Amino acid sequence: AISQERKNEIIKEYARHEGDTGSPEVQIAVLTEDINQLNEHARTHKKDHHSYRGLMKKIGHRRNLLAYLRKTDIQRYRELIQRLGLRR
Amino acid sequence: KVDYIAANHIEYIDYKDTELLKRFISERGKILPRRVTGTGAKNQRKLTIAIKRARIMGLLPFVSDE
Amino acid sequence: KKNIESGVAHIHSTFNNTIVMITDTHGNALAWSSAGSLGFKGSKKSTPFAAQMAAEAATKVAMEHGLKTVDVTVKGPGSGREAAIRSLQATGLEVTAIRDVTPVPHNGCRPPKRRRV
Amino acid sequence: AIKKYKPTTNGRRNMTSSDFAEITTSTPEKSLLQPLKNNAGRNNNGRITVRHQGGGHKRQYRVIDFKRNKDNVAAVVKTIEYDPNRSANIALVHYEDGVKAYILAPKGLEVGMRLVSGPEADIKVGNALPLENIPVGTVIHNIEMKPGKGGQLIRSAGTSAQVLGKEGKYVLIRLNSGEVRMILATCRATIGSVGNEQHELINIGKAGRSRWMRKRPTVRGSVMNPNDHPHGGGEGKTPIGRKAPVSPWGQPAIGYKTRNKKAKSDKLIVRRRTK
Amino acid sequence: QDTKYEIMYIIRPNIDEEAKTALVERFDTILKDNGAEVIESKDWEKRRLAYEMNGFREGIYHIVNVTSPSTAGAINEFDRLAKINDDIIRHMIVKVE
RNA sequence: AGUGCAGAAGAGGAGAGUGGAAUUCCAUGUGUAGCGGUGAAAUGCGUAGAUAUAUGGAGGAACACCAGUGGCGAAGGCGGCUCUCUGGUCUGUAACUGACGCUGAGGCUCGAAAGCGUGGGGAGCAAACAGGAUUAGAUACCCUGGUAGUCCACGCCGUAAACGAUGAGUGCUAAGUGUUGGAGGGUUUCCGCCCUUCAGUGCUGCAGCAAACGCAUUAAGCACUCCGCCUGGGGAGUAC
RNA sequence: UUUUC
Repeated sequence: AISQERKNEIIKEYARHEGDTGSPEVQIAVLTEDINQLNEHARTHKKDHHSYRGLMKKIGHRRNLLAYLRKTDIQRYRELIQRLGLRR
Repeated sequence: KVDYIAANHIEYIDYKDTELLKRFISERGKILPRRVTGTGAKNQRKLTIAIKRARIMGLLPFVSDE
Repeated sequence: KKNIESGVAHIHSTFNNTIVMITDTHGNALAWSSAGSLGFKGSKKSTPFAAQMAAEAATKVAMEHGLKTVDVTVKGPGSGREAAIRSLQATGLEVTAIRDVTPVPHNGCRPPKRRRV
Repeated sequence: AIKKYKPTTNGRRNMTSSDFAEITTSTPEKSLLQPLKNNAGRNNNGRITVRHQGGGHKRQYRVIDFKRNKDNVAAVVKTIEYDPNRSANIALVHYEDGVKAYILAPKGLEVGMRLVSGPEADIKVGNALPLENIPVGTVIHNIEMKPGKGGQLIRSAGTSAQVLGKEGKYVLIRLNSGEVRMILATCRATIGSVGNEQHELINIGKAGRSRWMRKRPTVRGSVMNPNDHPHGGGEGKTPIGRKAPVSPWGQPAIGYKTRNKKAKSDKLIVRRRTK
Repeated sequence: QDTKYEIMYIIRPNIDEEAKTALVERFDTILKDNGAEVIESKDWEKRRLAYEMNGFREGIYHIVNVTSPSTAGAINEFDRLAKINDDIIRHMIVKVE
C-alpha cells in the first residue's frame, strides 16, 4: 500500500510526543490511510480476494483498537473521530 | 558435501555467461538436476529461470535433433 | 535412374504394423514397403522378422535406381524397428548415421480414455 | 448500458433500451444538415419494390466523411451524437484550418483527442492511413473498395476486420462473416472498431416501437389466398404442400446461393465462409 | 526510487549502418521524452541465432539501460513501437538488481 | 498482544503482452495398394491417390526437463516467460503503546468438479446418440465415428471421501536422525566443517495412554477457557 | 489380457 515517506510523515503530526510509534492514535491513523489506499485497490481490481482479506483484517484491528480507546479516555476518542473523519 | 559452483563469490548470475551456463544442460539440451550437479536449492532455481529467459532470445536452443 | 547415390530412409513401427520408405536427400519418395505390403495380416506385422523382409524388399527396388549410402529416420516406438535397421544393413547398404526422432510434446493435448481391459 | 423498465403495463414487461450515456450533446450544426424524403419503397414509376417500408418519424442528413483527404493537419473531436440513419455514434471535428465535418466514431474516442490522417500518421484509434502503411494484425474500418470513393466496407456498430497478410499486390483482409478478400493497396482505412456494441441486446417490446422505426407488418405466406402467394389456400391450417418452400416470386427460400456465377471477382474471393 | 532495466533487442543483418544509428537515436528519443533517465548504452555483438526466427539466422545485438519511476509510462511507448517494426525482431525488458 | 528500526524467502492474487514443441485442417512437390484397429476381427478410410514424406499457412488448448517426504495460501487450490497494482509469513532488537486477549449462537465473506442465463470461441477430449464386435441375451467393457460440455467475460447454485474422517487459544513432559528459510561463537580463504539458537516440514522411538490397532513436542499424554455435535439398526436426511 | 464355473 503506502510508502515509507508518508509513513514517516503521518506518524509525526499525530504523535503525542517524541517517538510514539505505539500510541493507538498513530496506529489507527496509519490503518485509516492504508485501508483507503487498499479500498482504491479493491475498486481497481474488483475480483481479487487475497488482498480484500487484508482489508478485513485491518478494519477489524482498527475497530478493536478504537473500541479499546473508547473505554478509557472519551475525550481523545472524540478528538480522533473529529480528526480522522469516521464513525457512522 | 558435493561441490556447488558458488565457490566463487558471484551473486548475480549475469544472465548471459555461457561459460557459467553450459555445465547444467545436457548434450542434447535439457536441464541437469540438482542432485546431479550438487548445488543449493536457490541456485538451482536461479539457473532455471536464467536459462528460461535465455531460451527465448536464441542464446540457446530448445531442441537439438537436426 | 540418375544415380542419386545418397538419401535418407524412414522407419515407422507401431504395436501392430511397421512401414519403411526410402527418399532422396530431401527427399521425394523412391520406393516403400510395409509388413502388410508383403502379404501379411493383422497381428503378425508386430514381428521383427517381417520388418526384416519388408526392409530388404524396399532396398531391392531402392538400389535398382542408384544408391549406396543412406541415413535412417525412425519414428514409431515399437518392436521390430531394430531388425529393420540391421537387415537394412544386410543386403547392401552403407548406413552412416541414425537419427531416432519420435517427437515428444510439451503437454499440450490429452491422450484418450485410458483403457480398461 | 441497458435500461430495464419495471413492468407496469403489459407492453412494458420486457422492454429494454440504452442509456445514451456516451452522447455528450443534443444540438447538431446548421452547416452539415441536409433534407430527406421518405420513400416507402416506391420508384420513379411509383410502385412498391421493397416491401414493408415507410410510416414513421422525420429525419435529416448529417453529411459524414468517408474519404479524409485533408492530410497533415490535426483535428480536435468535441461531440458524440446520433444518426437516426446509422446505428453508430458520430463525432464533430474541428480542423485547425477552420473546417467542420463529422466522423464515424469508433470505440475509445474521448473528447480532446487529435486524429491525424496522412500517409505516414501514427497508429492509434481514429487515424486514417492507406492500406500499404498499416502493419500486420490491426483492426480496421471504412475500407475503400476503389481508391477515391471513400469507404464502403465495414461501417456499422460493433463490427471489425483484420489484416491477414500483404502481398506486392493485393492486400489480404479478413472481413466479418469469416471471409478473406484481395483488396488494392492504395485504399484508405481507419484503425479501431465501431462504437455501440449492443444493438442485438435491445428488446423493442411494443409493436409501436418497431413501428416508429419505419417498418410495417409482414403477413405470413401461408395465410394468403392462393393467387397472391404460392403457399396459400387450404382449408384449416395446412403444411407447405409444395416441395422446397418458396418466396412469393418463385426462387426457393432455403438453399439457393444467388451469387451470379460469372462475377468479376472470383479471382479475389477466398473462402466465403458464412453466407 | 526507480528501477534498473536491460532492454536488449535484435536488429536485422541486411540493413545499412546509417539506419542502425537512426534507429538507435529514434528509440533513445522515445525513451527520453516520457521521463526516463538514460544512463548507458552499448552494442553487444554481431551474433547468429541458435534457431531461425522469421527467415533470419543472424542478428545485431544492442543493449540500452535506463531507470524511471514506475508510475511513468516510459516503457509502454517502447513496447508499442518495437513490436510493430520491420527490423527489431524481439526485445526483452528485465529488472536489473 | 502490538508498532517503529534492519534483513530473508516464496507455483499467494488480479490486469496486460509474448515464446517453443505437439495433434488436426488447408495448399503444393514425390509416391502407389494399402492404411488404421484388436485377444481375434470387423465397422471406417484409399485408384476422385490414402498412409508415408518435405516446405509453408491457419487456428484453439495445455505448459517437457527444471521437480524434490520442495515451497505458498484459512480451506477450495497455485508450476512456460516478462512487466504494472497488491496481501500475508519468518529472523535480530526492545528505545514505543501499557493487558489493548481468546473463543465466538444469529449475521457477513470465500468456496473443486458437475449444472443454469446471455454473448464469444471450438485443436484435441468426449456424457447423450449411431454403427461394428463378444455373449444364451449385452442397450456395457473393446473398436470406428460424434454433439452439448471442457476455454473467455459478466451473473447464478453453495455441494464432495472439502480427509490428518483428528475444532480453535495457551502452558508442561527422554532422545535420535535427515531436510526449507534464517541468526550468533571459534577453526577459519568455513563461502566448502563443527557448536548454540528460531521457526515449518518427515521418520524411528521412552513414560503415559488406549478394545486392540496405534498415538507419542507437528500427542489420540498431563491440564484450563470457549464453540459445535451424539444416544440401537431400519423407516429417512424421507413426509409436512 | 476371449466368455463360463
